[PDB]
Amino acid sequence: ASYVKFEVPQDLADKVLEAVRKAKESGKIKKGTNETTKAVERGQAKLVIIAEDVQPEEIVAHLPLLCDEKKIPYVYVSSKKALGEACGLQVATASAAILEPGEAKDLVDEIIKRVNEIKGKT
Amino acid sequence: KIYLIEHVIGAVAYDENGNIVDYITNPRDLGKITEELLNNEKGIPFSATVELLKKVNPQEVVVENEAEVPKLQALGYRVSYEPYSKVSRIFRESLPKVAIDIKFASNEEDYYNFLHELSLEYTRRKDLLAIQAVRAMDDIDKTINLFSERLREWYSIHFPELDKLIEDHEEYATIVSRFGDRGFLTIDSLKELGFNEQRINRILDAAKKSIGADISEDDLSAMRMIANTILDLYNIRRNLNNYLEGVMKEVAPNVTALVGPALGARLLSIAGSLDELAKMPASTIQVLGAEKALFRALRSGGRPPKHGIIFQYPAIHTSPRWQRGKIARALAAKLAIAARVDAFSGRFIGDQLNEQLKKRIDEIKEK
Amino acid sequence: ITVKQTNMENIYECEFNDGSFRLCTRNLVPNFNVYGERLIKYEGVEYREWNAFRSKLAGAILKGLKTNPIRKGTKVLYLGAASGTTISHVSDIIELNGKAYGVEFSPRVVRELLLVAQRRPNIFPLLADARFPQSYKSVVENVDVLYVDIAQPDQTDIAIYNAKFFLKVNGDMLLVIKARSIDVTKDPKEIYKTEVEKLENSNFETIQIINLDPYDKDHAIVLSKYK
Amino acid sequence: SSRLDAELKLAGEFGLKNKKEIYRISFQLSKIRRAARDLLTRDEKDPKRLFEGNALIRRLVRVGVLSEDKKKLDYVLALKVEDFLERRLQTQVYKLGLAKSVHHARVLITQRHIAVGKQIVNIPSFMVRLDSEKHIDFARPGRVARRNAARKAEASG
Amino acid sequence: FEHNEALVPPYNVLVDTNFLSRTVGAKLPLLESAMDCLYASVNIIITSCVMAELEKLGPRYRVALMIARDERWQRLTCDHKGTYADDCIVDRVQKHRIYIVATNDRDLKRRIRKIPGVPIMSVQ
RNA sequence: GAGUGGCGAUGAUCUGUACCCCGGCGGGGUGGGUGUCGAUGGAAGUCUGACCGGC
Repeated sequence: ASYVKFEVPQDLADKVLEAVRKAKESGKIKKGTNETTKAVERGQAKLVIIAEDVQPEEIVAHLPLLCDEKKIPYVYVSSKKALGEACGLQVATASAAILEPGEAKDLVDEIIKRVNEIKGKT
Repeated sequence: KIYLIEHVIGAVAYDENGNIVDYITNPRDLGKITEELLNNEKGIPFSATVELLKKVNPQEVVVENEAEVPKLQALGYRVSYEPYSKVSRIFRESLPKVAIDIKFASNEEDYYNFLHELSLEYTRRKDLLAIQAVRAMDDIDKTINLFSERLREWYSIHFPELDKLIEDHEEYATIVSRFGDRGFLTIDSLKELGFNEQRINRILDAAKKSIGADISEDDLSAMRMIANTILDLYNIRRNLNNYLEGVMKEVAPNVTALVGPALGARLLSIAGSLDELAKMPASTIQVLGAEKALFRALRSGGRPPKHGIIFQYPAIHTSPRWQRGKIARALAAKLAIAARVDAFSGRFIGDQLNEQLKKRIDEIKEK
Repeated sequence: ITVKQTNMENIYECEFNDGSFRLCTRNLVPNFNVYGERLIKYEGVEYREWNAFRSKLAGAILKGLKTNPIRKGTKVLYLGAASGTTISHVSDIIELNGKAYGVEFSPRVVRELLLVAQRRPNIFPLLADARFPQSYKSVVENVDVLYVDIAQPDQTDIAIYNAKFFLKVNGDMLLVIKARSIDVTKDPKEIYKTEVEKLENSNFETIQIINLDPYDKDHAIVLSKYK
Repeated sequence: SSRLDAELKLAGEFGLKNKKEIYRISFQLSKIRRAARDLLTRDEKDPKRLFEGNALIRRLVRVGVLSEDKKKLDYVLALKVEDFLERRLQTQVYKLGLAKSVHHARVLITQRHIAVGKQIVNIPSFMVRLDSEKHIDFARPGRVARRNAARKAEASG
Repeated sequence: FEHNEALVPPYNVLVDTNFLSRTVGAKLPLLESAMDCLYASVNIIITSCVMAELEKLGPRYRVALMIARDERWQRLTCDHKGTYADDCIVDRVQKHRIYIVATNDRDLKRRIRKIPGVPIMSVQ
C-alpha cells in the first residue's frame, strides 16, 4: 500500500495493539478516522495508529501529512478488524489515536522510539 | 584565485577579498532559471557561469557545490569547492542590494516579486479557478435577485398587476425588456416566447384594466436597462455553470459526483483548496458555512447547526426537519471520503459512494 | 472584546466577550485564514487568533519568552515550515518588508504550504532537505532569525550547519528541541542539556531556554545568538 | 536534603509502581547485584563473559528486562529500579485493563481473584513473562474481573 | 523534600580537582568508583576551571592531569574557567541542579545541599 | 454442469429525548433557533434660541 510510509515488523504491530488495549482501560483513546483526525488537528494525540488494509486507501491518506505538521508520531497495524476489536469495538476501525496512555506510558514510549529508529533519527 | 557564485541573480565572480571582479546577469525568465536550478542539483553549471568563466580567465577557481567540480574540470579548468565560505556569505549579506547593482531588477520591489514567483514555480516543479468561478456565480445569483427585486418595485409604478402574475424573475424581465409600455403587449409577441394560451389572456386583461401610471418613453427605457442587465446575468450564470462543471469534474470528480459542481466548488471555496477539504473531518464538512451558528453553540454550549452550506443538497432542504441532521451527517461522511480520493489521486469511485449514500437516505426515510 | 499591543511588535492580546485572553497577529491577508483560526475585527482592523497548542512560537511567548527576535521587517530562515501554521503567523509579524524562507522536505505537506505561500508575498516556499543547504543556497539570502522546528535525531547539527551558511553574525536562532524524535528512550531533560551544549560548543550564546509544556509535551525551545 | 529528597523519590516510586514499604528496597538491592556481579564484566570474552553473557542477558524476561540490545545492562541500574518495577503483576496487570487502577487490583490479586492463566497468583508481586494469558480464571465467580472486561481494548505498554 | 525528579542514565558527574588529585595519589579508580555507586552508566566530566587548576598543580605533581584530561571525564566547556574550581562548579550546577557533583571540598558540598536535587559524592 | 445474489471503518449508538395531545408509531398542535423577506410594525422620535460678528 502507498499511504504506508515505513515498515512495521509484527512484534511492534502486536506491541501497538497491546498499547491501545491498556489505553482503553486506563487512559483515553479516540477510535475512527474522523475522531483521529480531530485529535491530530487539536494536538491532543500522542500516538496515531493506522491500519494497512483500508479499502479505499485514500480514506486515511491525509493522516501522515497531518501528523507531520503537528509532529505527532504515527504507526501501522496490518488489520483494521484487529485494531477495532482491540479498541473495544466489535466492528473494524481504519485508524485510532491515544490521547492519554495511562498504564501504557512505558509501552508507548518504546513504540514512539522504535518507529524513530526504523525511520532514521538518533 | 576566483571565488565563483551561482544564484537566481546570475553568476558572479569574486576575488578572495569579496569584491565583484566580473558578473553575468541571468535573464529574468521563470522558465529558464527554474530549469537551470533543477540542473544545478545534478552538478550542471549555469549557462551564465560558462560565459563568465570565459570572460575572466582564471587559473584556480573555487565553487560553492561539490557536484559542480568535475563538470568544470571537463570544461578545462582546475577547480575546487568551499562549503560555507566567507565569500559566499559576503555575497548573500549584500543580496537584497546586489540584485539592483548587476541590473537583475530595477528596484527591490520586483526582485522579490520575481523571486516569490520563482520559488512558487520551483517548488511546483519539485482548483483555484473552480473556487473563483463559483464565487462569481454566487455574486451573480445575489445580483440577479437584487435587480429583479428593484425592477419589480420600479416597473410596478407603470404596471403593478404584472408582479403577482409572473413568479419567475427571468420571465418578468423578458416582458419589460421586450415591451416597456403595457399597451405594446400582443397575443402574437407573447406567444413568441411560449406563454400559454390562458396566461397571455390574464396578462393582457390586467394590462387593459391596469391602475398603473401613464409614463414617458424616457421613464420606461430607464427601467428596461435593468431588465436587460438581469437577462444578461442569467445567460452569464448559465455559462459559468457549464464552465464550473468542466473544471469541477476535472479537479474533484468524486465530490462533484456527490453534490454537483456548484456546491462542490462552494465547499472548496470555504475550505480554501481541495487538499484542505481533504484534510477535514466529516464533522467539519457538515458545518462549513454556518460559522456564526457553530461558534455560538461552542461558546455557550447550546445547540449546534445540523448543516452549513450542505443545506443546499436537495435531499436535505426538501426533507422534514427530523431527517435533516441524519442526512447531513451521512453526506458529510461521504464527502470527506470523496474529497480524499479526489485529493490523494485520481480514481473515480463516485458511483458506489452515491449508492451507499442513497441507501443511508432510504433507511432514514423509513421511520 | 478589546485588542491591544504587547511588549513585542505586531503581536496582540484579546479581552473577550467572556473574559479570556488569547494571542493574535495582524492579518496580512484580510478575510483569509490558513488553518481553522478565528478572524477578529476590532476598530476596523482584522487579527488572526494565534492558538498556542498548534504554534510553538505562540507557546514560547505564553511561557514568557523574554524578547522575540521576530518583528517588523525581519528576515527569517524557517526550517521545517510544514503545512504553514506557525510560518503564517511569522509572516503576519514580519509584514511585507521582511521575508520568510520556508524549507520543507515532505511533498505531502508542501502541498498545503503552497496555498499559504500563494496568498502571502512574504513567504518563499522551498521543497528541499534542510540537511543540504546547497540545494537552496541559490534562492535564499542571509537572515536575522533561524527558526528551526524539524523532526530529526541530528536536528541541532542540521541547525548549526544552516546557521554557518545563512545566519547573520549576531543574529538569533530559535531552536525547537524535540526530545521524543531525538530519542524516545532518553529523558527529555537530559536531551535539552546535551543539545544546548552542542550550541555552546559551536558558538551560540544561550539567551533563554523555555519548556513548552501544557502546549507541547517533551519539547523545549532555545533562544541563542550566533557569534 | 539529598537524603530528604531521596525519601521523596522512594515515595514517588511508592505508586510509580504500587508498593507500600521498601520492596523498593527489594528491587533496589536486586539492581545492585544484577549490576555489581554484572558490571564485573569485566574483562574480555573469557568463554565466561560468554555464558554469563547471553546468561544475565537472558534476563529478558518478558514484562521484564529491556527490549533488544546490550551487553551493557547497567542501563538497568538506570531502568530496573525504574523498570524492573513494572513487569510483575504489581505493575503490568493494571496496565492490562482488568485492574481499574493499581489499588483496585492488588486487592483482587490477593482476594482470590486475578489469576495467571490457570492457578491464581496471590503473591501480589510475582513477575510477568509471556503475559497473554494473565486473565481472571475465576473458576458465583470472580465478579470484579469477569464483566468489567473493559480490558477488551487494553492495548497498552 | 518536594523536589520533582527527572534524572536519567547516564548520570552526568562533575568531578572537581581535589577529588582528581586525591584519587590519583591514592590509586582510586574514579570512573569505576562512580559507576559502582551510581549503579548506572555515568558520563564523567570536569570543568575547564577545575582542570586548569589541576594544570597548575601538575607543574610539580604529575599524574592527576593525564587522568583528568582523559575522555572518561569529557570536558565541560564552562564560560568561566578563571573562577576558582569551587565557584565554577557552583555556577554551573546552579542552573543545572541536574548534574551530580563529586568533590572533596566539604565547603562546596555544604553550599550545594542548598540546591534541591544535587547528588553529592566524595571519598572517605 | 455455468452464473448470481450475502452484516461490517470503505463505519452501529448518544442528544436535538422539544410539549403534551388523539389514534414504539401515524397525525396533531405548542417549542427552539436558524434561511428568506416583509409589515407600517416598536425605539426624549426627528437641536437650540440671545443677541452674532466687522468696525
